Amino acid sequence: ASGVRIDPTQTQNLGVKTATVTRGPLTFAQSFPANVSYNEYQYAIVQARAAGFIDKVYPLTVGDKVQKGTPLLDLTIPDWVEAQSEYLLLRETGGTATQTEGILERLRLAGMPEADIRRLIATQKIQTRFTLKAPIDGVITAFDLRAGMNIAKDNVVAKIQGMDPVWVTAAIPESIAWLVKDASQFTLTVPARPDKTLTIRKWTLLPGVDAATRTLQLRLEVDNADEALKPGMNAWLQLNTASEPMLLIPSQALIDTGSEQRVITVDADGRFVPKRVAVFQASQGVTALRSGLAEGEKVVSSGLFLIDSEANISGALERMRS
Amino acid sequence: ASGVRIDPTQTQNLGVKTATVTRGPLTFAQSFPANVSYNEYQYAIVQARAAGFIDKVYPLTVGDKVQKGTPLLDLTIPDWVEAQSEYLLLRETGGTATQTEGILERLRLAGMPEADIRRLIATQKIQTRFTLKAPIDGVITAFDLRAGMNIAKDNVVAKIQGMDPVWVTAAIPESIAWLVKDASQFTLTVPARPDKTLTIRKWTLLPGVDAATRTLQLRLEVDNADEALKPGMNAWLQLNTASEPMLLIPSQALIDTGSEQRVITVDADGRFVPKRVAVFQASQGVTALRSGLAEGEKVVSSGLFLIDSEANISGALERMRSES
Amino acid sequence: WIIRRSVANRFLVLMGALFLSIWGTWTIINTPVDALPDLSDVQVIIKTSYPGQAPQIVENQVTYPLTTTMLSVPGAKTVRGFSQFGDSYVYVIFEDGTDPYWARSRVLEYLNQVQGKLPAGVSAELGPDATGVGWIYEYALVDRSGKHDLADLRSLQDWFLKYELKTIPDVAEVASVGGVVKEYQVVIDPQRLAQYGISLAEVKSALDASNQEAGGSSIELAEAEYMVRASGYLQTLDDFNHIVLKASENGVPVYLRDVAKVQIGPEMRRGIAELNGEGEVAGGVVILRSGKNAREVIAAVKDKLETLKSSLPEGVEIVTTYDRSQLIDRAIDNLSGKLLEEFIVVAVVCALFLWHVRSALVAIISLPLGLCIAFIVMHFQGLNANIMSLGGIAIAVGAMVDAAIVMIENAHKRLEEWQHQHPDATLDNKTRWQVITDASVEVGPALFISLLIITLSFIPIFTLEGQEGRLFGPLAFTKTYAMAGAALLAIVVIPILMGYWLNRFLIRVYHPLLLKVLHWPKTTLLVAALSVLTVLWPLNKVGGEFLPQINEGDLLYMPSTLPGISAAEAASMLQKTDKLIMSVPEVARVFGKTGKAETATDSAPLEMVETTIQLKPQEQWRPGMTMDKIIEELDNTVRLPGLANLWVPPIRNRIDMLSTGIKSPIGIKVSGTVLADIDAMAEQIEEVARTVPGVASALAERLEGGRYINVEINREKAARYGMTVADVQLFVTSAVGGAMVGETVEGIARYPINLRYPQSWRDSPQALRQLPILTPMKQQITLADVADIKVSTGPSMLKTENARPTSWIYIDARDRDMVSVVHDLQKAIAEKVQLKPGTSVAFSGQFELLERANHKLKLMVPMTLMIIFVLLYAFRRVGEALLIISSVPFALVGGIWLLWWMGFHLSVATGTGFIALAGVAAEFGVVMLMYLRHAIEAVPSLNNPQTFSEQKLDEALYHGAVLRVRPKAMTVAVIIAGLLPILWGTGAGSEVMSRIAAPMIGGMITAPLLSLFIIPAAYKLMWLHRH
Ligand SMILES: [Cu+2]
Repeated sequence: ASGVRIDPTQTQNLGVKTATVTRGPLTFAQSFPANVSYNEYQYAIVQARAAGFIDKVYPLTVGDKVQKGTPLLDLTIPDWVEAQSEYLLLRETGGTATQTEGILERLRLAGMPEADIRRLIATQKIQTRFTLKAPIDGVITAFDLRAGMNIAKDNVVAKIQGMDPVWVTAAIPESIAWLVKDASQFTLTVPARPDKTLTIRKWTLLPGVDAATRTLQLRLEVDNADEALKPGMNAWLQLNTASEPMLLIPSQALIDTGSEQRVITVDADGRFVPKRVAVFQASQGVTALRSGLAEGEKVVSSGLFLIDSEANISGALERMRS
Repeated sequence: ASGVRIDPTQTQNLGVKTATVTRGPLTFAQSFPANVSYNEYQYAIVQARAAGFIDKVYPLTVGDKVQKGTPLLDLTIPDWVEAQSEYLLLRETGGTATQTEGILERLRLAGMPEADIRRLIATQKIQTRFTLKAPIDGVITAFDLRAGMNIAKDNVVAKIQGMDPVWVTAAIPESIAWLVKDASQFTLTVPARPDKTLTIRKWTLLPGVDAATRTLQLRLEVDNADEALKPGMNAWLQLNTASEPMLLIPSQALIDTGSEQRVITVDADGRFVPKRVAVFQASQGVTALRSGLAEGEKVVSSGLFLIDSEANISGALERMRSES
Repeated sequence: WIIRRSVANRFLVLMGALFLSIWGTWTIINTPVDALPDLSDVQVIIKTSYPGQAPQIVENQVTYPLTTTMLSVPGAKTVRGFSQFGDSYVYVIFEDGTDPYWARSRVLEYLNQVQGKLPAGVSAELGPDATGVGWIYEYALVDRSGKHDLADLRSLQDWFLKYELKTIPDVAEVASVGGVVKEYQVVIDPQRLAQYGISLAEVKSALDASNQEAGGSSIELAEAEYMVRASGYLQTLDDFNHIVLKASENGVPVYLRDVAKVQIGPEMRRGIAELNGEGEVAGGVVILRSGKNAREVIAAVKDKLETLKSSLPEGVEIVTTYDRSQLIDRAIDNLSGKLLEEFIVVAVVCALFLWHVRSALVAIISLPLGLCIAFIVMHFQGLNANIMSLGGIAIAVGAMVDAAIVMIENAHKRLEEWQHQHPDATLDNKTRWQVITDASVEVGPALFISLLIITLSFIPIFTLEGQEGRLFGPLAFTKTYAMAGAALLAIVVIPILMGYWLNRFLIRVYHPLLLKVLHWPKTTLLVAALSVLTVLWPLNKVGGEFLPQINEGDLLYMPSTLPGISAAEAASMLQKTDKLIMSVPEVARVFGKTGKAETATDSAPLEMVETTIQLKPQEQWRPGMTMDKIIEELDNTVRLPGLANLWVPPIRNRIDMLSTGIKSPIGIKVSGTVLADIDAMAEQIEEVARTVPGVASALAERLEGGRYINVEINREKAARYGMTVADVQLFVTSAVGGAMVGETVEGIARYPINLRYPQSWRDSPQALRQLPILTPMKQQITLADVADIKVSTGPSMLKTENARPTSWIYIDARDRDMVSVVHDLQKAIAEKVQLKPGTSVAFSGQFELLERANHKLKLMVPMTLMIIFVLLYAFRRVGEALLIISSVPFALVGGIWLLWWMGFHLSVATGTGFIALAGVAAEFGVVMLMYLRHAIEAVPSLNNPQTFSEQKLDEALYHGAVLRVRPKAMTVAVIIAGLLPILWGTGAGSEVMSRIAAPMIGGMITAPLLSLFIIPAAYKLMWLHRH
C-alpha cells in the first residue's frame, strides 16, 4: 500500500553526445564519368542526287580520316543528259538569254550540283561522269558503296562526322540536379592524355535524363587542333563546390522511418523532445534541413537510442515524453 | 464483476497513457514509384511536304531543346515550280481572279505550306528554297537528316516532344488497385529537385494494366514552366485515400493473438476491462474496428502489455470470454 | 604408552609442533576464501546462436541432430535443451563424481562432427571453463561529459577492457552486458530497386563481392622480395555507396548509393543494462574459472584497473556494480573475530577454575599449536574454501582445549596427595617428573579414546552427497583435524609444558542435591527420562529450511512477467523498476539487466530481469532497519502491473539454477510430453500458491505464449513470377528481417553490415502484406501477391529437462518458514488441482536439496551407533556401554528446546550440530565412567566386591563427584562460552553459524545438568545386578 511516485519517461544521463544545429553550406567533391565523342554539328551524309552506276571508288573505308574535298567515288549519272543536251543545242542556235537561264536552272532543281553545271557551260560537252568529294573534315563512320555496284539515291556513300571541336558528355546523378543547374566550373580530365586536363567553364545541361541509369547529360566541347582526344575515349568530369547556406545537423542525428523523418532535440533543461523535421539533402556526413529546427538548437546524434531490430520508431519516441 | 482494479500509483509509474475511441474514415497512405516522361500531346514529327535535297542543316541534334520557330534545315523542292510559274504567268497577263485562286489551291493541296504561298503572292517570285521550322517548343528526339542528303517525303526531319505540362506516371501493383479511388489525394515529389513543390494539374487511372510489370498506370499532368522536371527523372507518388466511416483507435492499443483481437477499455472507475473488437483495416498508425466499441470509450495506448498481462492473470480475460 | 615415548623426547617433538605450527600458519596463507564451492559441475553448456528465428525447427533441429549426437556421446545421461528466439541452449549432464574436463573432452567428440550440419553463420559454441556461480565482479561504463555514447562505450568494452581482463590468470571469461553494437545499416528503398531495375538479391551479391583483400604473392626486385597486396576492405561510408550494382556499355554505373542509404545504427540487442534508474549503460562481468580463487582474482583485477586510469578516454568512468570481496572479507573477518573471542574465553575459564599463571598458560599453549595444526590439515583440503573450514575450527575450539585442562586437573589434586603424605620442604626434579607421569597414567588412556569416538561420530558426514556435503564437509574435516591433532600434541607435548612450568561455593551448591539422587537410584532415572517426552511435543513449533539464509550486502531482484514482452518495452520496464528501487534510502547502487550478456552462462530472456542491488553499509541505514525489513519495503515500493518480482541473493541464484534450475527458494516443476497439458498444470498450481498465507508473490513462467506473424508462401502463386520458395524468403530474411550480411574489418574490431527496407514498409501485418517485391522478370508485385500472412500464437520458448518438456513454477516465501510453506503447497495441489493425464508434478529449489540431505540420516545415526558401540567397548564392559547412548538423547533434548527460544529451524547446519552433540557424549562418558570405575577400583573397592555396605560406595561416588566437578565444570565453562558466539546472529554468516551451534548449545547445558546424576545413579543399579 505504498504511494511513492516516479517519473516514467525514458531517461538518459550516462552517455549522450549532442551536436548543435549550425547554419552552413553542403559541400561536394564528385567526379562524374564522361565520354569523348564526335561533334554532331559537324555531320555530313553524302548521297547521290540521282541514280546511276559506280565507275570507281577511291581508297577509303569506314574508320579512315578525310579532309574536305577528298574524292570518294566516281559515278555515271544519266538522269541529266537529256536536259543538258537541251541547253547545249539551245546555244548552237543562240536561244534567248532567258531561254538559257531557264534550262540552266531547271538543271539545278534537277539535282545536278552547281559545280558540275559550270563544267557544262565551260566545256560545252555533256556531263555524265561525276565525282563526289568529302564535304567536311572528319572521320568516315559509314561507307556503303564499293566497286561494281549500282548507286541508288538513298544509299549513303559516306557518313563523315568530325572531331574539330570534339564533344564530351558527363553523366551526373539526377540527385544533384538542384546543385548542378547553378554550377560554375568543372575540371575535365581524360586518362588517355594526362596533360590535356583543362577547366571547363561553359557547358550545356540537356533537358532529358537517361533512364537506364538515372543521370543528367552535361555536354561540353573541347578544342582538338592536335586531334588528341579521340571519340570513344573515357573521360572524367569533376565538380568541387558548395551549396547555398542551409540548416545543418549531423546525419547521425536524424531518425528517419520510411515515411516520417525527425530528430531528438535536447531542450533548455535536459529533457529529450522528438520534433518532426523537413529534410532537403545530405552530403559528406551532414544533412541540410528544409525546416523544423531553429539555428542553434541542441540535437543528439543517435538513432542508437532505439534498438534497431525492434521497437516501433513511433512508439519508442513516444516513451521519451509526457 | 469483469475487469481488474490496479493501484493507481502503479499505473502512474508505468506511465499508462490512454486514447479515446472515435468514429470516422480511415485514410490509407501508400507510396509508388513514377517516371517523369514527355507529354504525348506535345508531339510533332516534321516531314517534308515534297521531295527535294538538303541545302543546309542547322546546328541541332537529338537531345537538344528547341522553341517554336527554331529553324531545322533548308531544302530545295522542285515539285511546286510548275504551278507557281503558271500562277506568276497569268499575273503578268491578267487572268480572272477565279483563275488565279483556282491555282493557289492546286498549290495548297499539292503540299506547299500556306506561309510559303503567302511569300509567293507577296514577292511575285517563284519560291524554290524552303526552311522547315520547329512547330512547337520541345525536345528533339529524332533527327535523321544531315547535310549532303536528299530528303524523302517520309523521312522524319525532326521529332519534337514537349514537356512543359510534363507528365509523371506512377505504377500501382494490380493487387493494390483498390487504393486508388476518385477522392484519392495525391502528392508528387522528385528527388532530383528537393527544392521544388509540384502542382498536379490532373490525374488519370489508365484503361488497362502494363502486362509487362503487372502494374496499373496512373498518369498525372504536372506544371513545369521552370523546366526543372526533366523527363526520365525518378518521382515518388504519395497517395492518400479515405475509407467508409469506422471506429478509430491508435494501433498501439490493439492486441491481436490471431484467434481473437482485443483492446483494454478504461472504465469510469479507472477499472481496466478487456473487450473483443472486430478489426476492419489499419494504416499509418491507426486501425479501424468494424465493431466492438463505442465512440467516447477510453482505450489504453501505453503500458498495454503489462496491463493486459495483469488482466490475463486476474482471470479478467477468462471472464470476458464466457460472459458473451 | 605413546605418552611415555613423548616424555622421552621432551624437547624435540614440541619444537616440531611449533614448526608444524608456522608451517600451519602458511598452509593457510593460500587463503582468501570461497563463500561457495557449492556448485554442481556435471554439466557442459553448448550454445548455438541465431540459426534462424523459428522456435519450432531452429531449436527443434539444434535440439534434434545436435542432441541426438549428445545421446551418442559417452558419459551420456540426459540432453536438455533451452530453445528460444534464434538461440539454442543445451546442457549435457553426468554422474556426480565425474571430473570436470573429462566431461568436456567427451562432449567435444560430437560438437565437431555436428558443426558441419549447422547453417552458414552459426557456430555451436562450447561453454566457458567456469559456471554461473563464477560471476565475480560486475561494472558499468558511464560518461556524463557527453563526449562518448553507448555505441562508443560498448566498443570500449569489447575491444579494450574485455581483452585487458581476460588475460589475468584464473579468469575464464570477461562477458559484455547491455550496451550498443555499432552496425552498418544499408537501408534499401524498394522504389529505387524498381526504378533502377535492380533486385534485392543483386544488391546482396554486389555488396558481398566488394569487401575483402587479396594476396598477389611476391616479386623479387633488387634481390629483395616485394609482397604484392590488394586493397578492398570496406571502411568508409563512401566505399559502401560506391559498391557497383551494374554498369552500361557507356561505362556509366549504378551504385549502392543510388538504391539505398548507408546509415550507422544500433545492432539488435540481446539484453539491456541500466544503472541507478538514470541511464542505459554498457557493462562487463568477470567470470571466474571453475576451480580457481575468487578474491585472488578480484584483487588482481582492481589493480589492473588503476593501470587503466591514464588509459581511459576523458569522461569515461567505471562505476562498479558488484564485488565478491566485500562479502568474502566480511565473512572471513567475523569468523576470525570469533576464533579470537573463543580463545580469550577459555583463557578466562582455564584461569577461573585454576589460579596459577603457569596453570592457565599451559592450557593456553594448547591452543596456538592446536590452531596451527588445524591450519596444517587446512592445506590437505585448503582453507581457500568456505567459512565452514573456519567455522569448524570455531565450533570445536571448546573441546580442543578440554583435552589439556582435564589432564592438568588430574595433576593438580594428584599433587595434593604427595604433599600431604610426604613433607613440604623438600622437592626435587624427580618428584615432579613422577607426579606428571601419575597424572598422565590415570586420566591418560580415557581422554584419547574419547577424541577418537568424536571423530567417528562425525565420519558419517563425509557421506553427505552434494552441496550440503560440501557445506559441512570442510567443517567435517577441519574438526576431525585440530582435535585429532590436539590429542596428539596433548599426548606428546601438553604434559611437558605443565611439568617444565571459590571452588567451595560450587561443591556446596552441588552435592546437597546429589545425595538426593540416591534416595532411590532407579526412580531418579525415570523422572529424567520423561524429560525426553517433553521434547517430542514442542517438536511442533519450529520448522526447517535446507540452509540458513546467508545474507550478503548485495541483493538480487528478479521480477518475471508473461512470456511475450518486447525488447523496447522490457528495457523500459527495467528503467522504471530501477528508479523505484533507488528511491529506497538503504540502496546505494542499482544495476538492472533484461535479456542476457555476451556469455554462454546467461540464458535469461527479455521478459525476465536480473537487477543487482547494493545497499549502503549498515552503518548508514535508518533507525529500526533490518535486511528482512528492507526487502519488505522493496517489495512494496517496487511493483508494476502483470509483473511478479522475486527477491533472491546474488549467489544463491546462479547456484540454485546450477543444481535444479529454479531461480527461487520454492520450486514446482511440471514436466509433460504434451504442451497444452503442462501450461494447464502450470496455471492451476500458480493459483493455489497465492491463497496460501505464506507467500509474497507467485507466477509460473509460460511456454506457449509466443506471438507470431506468419508468412505462408504459396508455391503455385510465386511460380507465376518465376520465384522459388527461397526467392520470396529473401524478402523475409533480408528485406523485412534485417539479417546480417557481413562484417567490416576495422583493425582489432569487427562490426556487422546488413540490408533492410525502411521500417515503414515492415510496420504491421498490413505493411508486410503490401511489401513491394521486384520479381525476377522485373514485375512489380507485393508480398501478399505470393503469400497469405496471418497473426498467430505458438511456442514462446520450448523448454526441456532430460529431453522432456517442462515449465518451472516460481514461488516466493520469506515472512514464513520454508518447510511450513512447501508442505502446504503440495497439499493444496493434490487436493484442489486434480491429476491431469500424463503430467508429473514435483518440487525443487531448496526443498529438493533438503530431501537429499534428510535421506541417509537414518544411516547417519546407526553408522554412528555401529561405530560408537565399537568404541564404548576403554572399558570392555557391554552392560556399561548401553548407558552411554541413553545418556546422549537427553543432550539432544537440550539442543531442540534452544532452537525454540532462538527461533531457529531444522537445517543440515543444525543436523551437523546434533551429530557433533553426540560427539561430545563419548567424552562425557569417559570423564565419569573412569571416575566411577576408579572409586570402585581404589582402596575402598576392596570393600564392595567383597561384601555389602551401601554407605561405602556412597562415599566413593560422592568422592567421584567432587573429583569430576573441578575438571568437568571447567570443561563445560569453555563450551557454554564458545556456545554463545556461534549463537549470535550479527555479522556476515553469523546466522548460519548460529543454526549449526544452538543444537550443541542447549545440547551441552543439558548433559552436565543431567548426566551428572543419571550416569552415576544408573551404575548404582547395575552393580546391584552382578551381586
Ligand atoms: Cu533468472
